Amino acid sequence: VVAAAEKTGVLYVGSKTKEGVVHGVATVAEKTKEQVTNVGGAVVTGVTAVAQKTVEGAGSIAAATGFVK
Amino acid sequence: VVAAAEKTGVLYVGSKTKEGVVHGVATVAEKTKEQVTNVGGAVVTGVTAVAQKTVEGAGSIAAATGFVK
Amino acid sequence: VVAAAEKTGVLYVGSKTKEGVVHGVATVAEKTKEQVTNVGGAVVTGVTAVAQKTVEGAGSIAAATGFVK
Amino acid sequence: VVAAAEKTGVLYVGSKTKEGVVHGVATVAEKTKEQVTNVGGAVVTGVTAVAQKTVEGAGSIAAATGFVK
Amino acid sequence: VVAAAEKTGVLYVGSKTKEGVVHGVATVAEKTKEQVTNVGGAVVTGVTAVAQKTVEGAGSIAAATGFVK
Amino acid sequence: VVAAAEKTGVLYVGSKTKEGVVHGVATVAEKTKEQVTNVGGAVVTGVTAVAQKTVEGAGSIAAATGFVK
Amino acid sequence: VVAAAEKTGVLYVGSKTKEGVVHGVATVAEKTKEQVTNVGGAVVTGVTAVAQKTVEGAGSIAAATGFVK
Amino acid sequence: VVAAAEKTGVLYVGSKTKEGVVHGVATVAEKTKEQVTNVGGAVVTGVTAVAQKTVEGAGSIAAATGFVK
Amino acid sequence: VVAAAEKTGVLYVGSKTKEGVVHGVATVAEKTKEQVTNVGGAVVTGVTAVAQKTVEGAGSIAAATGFVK
Amino acid sequence: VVAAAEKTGVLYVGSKTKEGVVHGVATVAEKTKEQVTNVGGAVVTGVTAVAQKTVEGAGSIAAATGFVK
Amino acid sequence: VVAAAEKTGVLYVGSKTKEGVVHGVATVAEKTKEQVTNVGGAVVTGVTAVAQKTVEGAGSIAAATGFVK
Amino acid sequence: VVAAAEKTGVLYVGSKTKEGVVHGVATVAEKTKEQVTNVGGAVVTGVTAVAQKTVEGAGSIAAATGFVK
Ligand SMILES: Cc1ccc(OCC(=O)Nc2cc(-c3ccc(F)cc3)no2)cc1C
Ligand SMILES: Cc1ccc(OCC(=O)Nc2cc(-c3ccc(F)cc3)no2)cc1C
Ligand SMILES: Cc1ccc(OCC(=O)Nc2cc(-c3ccc(F)cc3)no2)cc1C
Ligand SMILES: Cc1ccc(OCC(=O)Nc2cc(-c3ccc(F)cc3)no2)cc1C
Ligand SMILES: Cc1ccc(OCC(=O)Nc2cc(-c3ccc(F)cc3)no2)cc1C
Ligand SMILES: Cc1ccc(OCC(=O)Nc2cc(-c3ccc(F)cc3)no2)cc1C
Ligand SMILES: Cc1ccc(OCC(=O)Nc2cc(-c3ccc(F)cc3)no2)cc1C
Ligand SMILES: Cc1ccc(OCC(=O)Nc2cc(-c3ccc(F)cc3)no2)cc1C
Ligand SMILES: Cc1ccc(OCC(=O)Nc2cc(-c3ccc(F)cc3)no2)cc1C
Ligand SMILES: Cc1ccc(OCC(=O)Nc2cc(-c3ccc(F)cc3)no2)cc1C
Ligand SMILES: Cc1ccc(OCC(=O)Nc2cc(-c3ccc(F)cc3)no2)cc1C
Ligand SMILES: Cc1ccc(OCC(=O)Nc2cc(-c3ccc(F)cc3)no2)cc1C
Repeated sequence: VVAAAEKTGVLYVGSKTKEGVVHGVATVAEKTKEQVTNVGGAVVTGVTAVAQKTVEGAGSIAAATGFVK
Repeated sequence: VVAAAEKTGVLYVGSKTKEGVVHGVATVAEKTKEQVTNVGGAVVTGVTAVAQKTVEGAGSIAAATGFVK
Repeated sequence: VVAAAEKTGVLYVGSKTKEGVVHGVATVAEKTKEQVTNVGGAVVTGVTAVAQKTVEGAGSIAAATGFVK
Repeated sequence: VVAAAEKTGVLYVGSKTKEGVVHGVATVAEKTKEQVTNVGGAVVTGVTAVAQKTVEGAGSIAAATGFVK
Repeated sequence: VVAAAEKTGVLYVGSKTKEGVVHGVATVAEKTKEQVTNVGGAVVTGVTAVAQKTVEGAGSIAAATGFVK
Repeated sequence: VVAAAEKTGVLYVGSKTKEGVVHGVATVAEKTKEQVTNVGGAVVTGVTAVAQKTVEGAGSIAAATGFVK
Repeated sequence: VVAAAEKTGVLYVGSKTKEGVVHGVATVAEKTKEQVTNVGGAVVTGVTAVAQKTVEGAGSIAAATGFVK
Repeated sequence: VVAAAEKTGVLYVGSKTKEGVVHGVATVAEKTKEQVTNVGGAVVTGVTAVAQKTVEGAGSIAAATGFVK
Repeated sequence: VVAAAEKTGVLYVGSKTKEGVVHGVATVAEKTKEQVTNVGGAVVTGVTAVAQKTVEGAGSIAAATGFVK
Repeated sequence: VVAAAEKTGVLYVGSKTKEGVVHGVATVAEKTKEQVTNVGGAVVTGVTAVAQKTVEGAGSIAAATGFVK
Repeated sequence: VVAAAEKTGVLYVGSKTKEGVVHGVATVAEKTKEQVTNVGGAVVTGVTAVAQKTVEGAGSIAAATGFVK
Repeated sequence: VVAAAEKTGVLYVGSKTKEGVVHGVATVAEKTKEQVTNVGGAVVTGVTAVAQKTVEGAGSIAAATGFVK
């Protein structure tokens, strides 16, 4: 991601890059009711506006896994 | 992703790139009712506006897995 | 991510980069009711506006895992 | 991430970079009711506006894990 | 992250970098009610506007872990 | 993170860097009620505007761990 | 609009009424361009989510009238 | 709008009424461009989430009127 | 708007009323550009989340009127 | 707006009333640009979260009027 | 607005009333640019979170009027 | 606005009233730029969190008026 310019008037040079970006989010909630009952497991809920960038690794978002033996 | 320009008037050079981007989201909820009952498992719910970029890895979003033996 | 310019008028050179960024978020909640009952497990909820960048590692967001033996 | 310029008029050279950044967040809550009952487990809730950058390590945000034997 | 300039008019050279930064956050709460009952476990809640940068280590934010044997 | 300049008019050279910074936070609370009852465990709550940078070590923010045997 | 109940089990009596109410509206706009040129007249535009109740009077919403002589 | 109850079990009596109410509105705008040129007239624009109740009077919302002679 | 109750178990009596109320509004704007040029007239713009109740009078919201002679 | 109760168990009597009330509003703005040029007129803009109750009078919100002769 | 109660158990009697009230408002602004040029007129802008109650009088909020002769 | 109670257990009698009240406001601003140029007129800007109650009089908030002859 480089940007070079030479001159020998308006000159514009740009190089933009986005990875894993969340923006411009508007949320309205009213009288939302939730009830979770877990017995020896895994429950994931209520995930909003989450951004993640992972390099040379495993990336999990809102991941629920049962018991491992 | 490069951008070069030479001059010897308006000159514009650009190079944009997006990967895993969420934007411009509007959500309205009213009187939403939920009920989760889990016994030794995995439950995933309520995932909204999630962006992820993964390199050299396994990326999981809202992934639920049972017990592993 | 470099930016070079030479001159021998307005000259602009830029190089922007974003990874794992959340912005421009507006949230309104009213009378939200929640109830969590966990017995020997894992529960994750209420995750909002979370950004993470991980290099040479495993990145987990809102990840719930059962008991490991 | 470098920035070089030579001159021999307005000249601008820039090189910006963001990783794991949260900004521009407005949150309003009214009469929110919560109730958590945990017996030998792990519960995570109420995570908002969290940014993290990890190098050569495992980064977890709002991660709940059951008992490990 | 370097910045060099040579001259032989306005000349600007900059090199900015951000990692794990939270800013521009406004939060309003009214009559929020919470109740936590824990018996031999781990509960995490009420995390807001948290930034962390970790090098050569494992970084955990709002992480709850059960008993380890 | 260096910054060099040579001259032989306004010349500006800068090199800024931020890691783990929280700023521009405004919080208003009214009649918030909390109640925590813990019996041999760990409870973490009410964490706001926390920044940490760790080098060659494990950094935990708002981390609750059960009893270790 | 009355509600009466007598008792000598769950008993519910209600009487709800709505007049001129707008709710549950989500709007997303992107790159909208407008241009208005008025010379001695009246122009009305961009009216959204407007509610009005008028008693013993004339109610006008987004009403444009030319010059009156 | 009255509510009466007599007792000699759960008993509920209610009487709700709404007039001119706007709620549950989420709006997202991006790069909206506007341009207004008025010469001796009236221009109205950008009206959103407006509620009004008028008794014994004339109620106007986003009303533009030309010159009156 | 009255509420009476007599007793000789849970008894609830209520009487609620709303007039001209705006609530639960979330707005996100990004790079909005505006330009107004007025010469001897009236321009109204950028009206959001406005509530008004008027008794025995004329109520105007975002009303633009030309010159009156 | 009265509330009476007699007793000879939980008894609740209430009488609530709202007129011209704005609440639960979250607004986020980024890089908004405005430009107003007025020559002998009236310009109104940038009105947000305004509530007014008027009795025996004329109530105007964000009202622009030209010159009166 | 009265409240009476007689007794001869929990008894609750209340009578609440609101007129012209603004609350629960969170606003975030970033890099907003404005420019006003007025020549013998009236300009009003930047009005936020304003409440007014007027009895036996004319109440104006963010009202701009041209020259009166 | 009266409150009476007689007794011959918890008894509660209340009578609350609000007029022109602003509360629970959180505002964050960053790099806001303004520029006002006025020549024989009136400019009003930057009004926030203003409450006023007027009896037997005309109440104006953020009102700009041109020259009066
Ligand atoms: C998340 C994100 C991604 C990409 C972004 O990039 C948008 C952008 O660069 N917009 C632009 C350019 C100009 C302009 C004005 C005058 C000129 F002479 C030349 C250019 N004005 O706005 C931004 C964000 C915030
Ligand atoms: C996420 C994302 C992706 C791509 C984006 O790119 C849009 C863009 O660049 N739009 C533009 C260009 C001009 C312009 C017009 C005439 C000129 F002379 C100079 C500039 N105005 O707006 C943005 C985002 C935010
Ligand atoms: C998160 C993020 C990503 C990208 C961003 O980049 C946007 C940007 O650079 N916008 C711009 C350029 C000009 C301009 C116009 C004419 C000139 F002559 C000189 C400069 N005005 O605004 C910002 C953010 C905050
Ligand atoms: C988090 C974050 C990311 C990126 C950011 O970058 C935005 C930026 O640099 N905006 C800009 C440029 C100019 C300008 C004016 C006159 C000139 F001649 C040349 C440039 N004005 O605003 C900021 C933040 C806060
Ligand atoms: C967190 C963060 C990240 C990046 C930031 O960078 C923004 C910035 O540099 N903005 C700018 C440039 C000028 C300017 C215009 C014309 C000139 F001739 C000289 C300077 N004015 O504002 C800031 C923060 C606070
Ligand atoms: C704008 C508007 C109009 C009408 C509305 O009225 C809906 C409503 O009253 N829903 C309801 C009743 C019950 C219930 C639960 C248990 C019981 F024993 C008896 C009743 N639960 O939700 C609301 C709005 C917000
Ligand atoms: C997600 C995404 C993908 C692609 C996008 O690209 C759209 C775009 O670039 N639109 C444009 C160009 C111009 C223009 C004006 C004057 C000129 F002289 C030359 C060009 N105006 O708007 C944006 C997004 C946000
Ligand atoms: C604007 C507006 C209009 C009408 C509204 O009325 C809704 C309402 O009253 N809902 C309700 C009733 C019960 C309940 C259930 C069982 C019981 F035993 C006792 C009470 N739970 O929620 C609200 C608004 C905010
Ligand atoms: C703007 C506005 C309008 C109307 C509103 O009215 C809603 C309301 O009253 N909800 C309710 C009732 C009960 C309940 C619980 C236990 C019981 F035994 C009996 C009743 N819980 O919530 C509120 C607002 C904020
Ligand atoms: C603006 C506004 C309007 C109306 C409002 O009224 C809401 C309300 O009264 N809610 C409620 C009742 C109970 C309750 C439940 C069981 C009991 F036994 C006793 C009381 N809990 O919450 C509030 C506002 C802030
Ligand atoms: C602006 C505004 C308007 C109205 C408001 O009124 C709300 C209210 O009164 N809420 C309530 C009642 C009880 C309760 C608890 C135990 C009991 F036995 C009986 C009642 N707890 O909270 C407040 C504001 C701040
Ligand atoms: C601005 C404003 C308006 C109205 C307000 O009124 C709220 C209120 O009165 N709340 C309440 C009642 C009880 C309670 C519960 C059980 C008991 F036995 C005795 C008292 N706890 O909180 C406040 C403000 C600050």
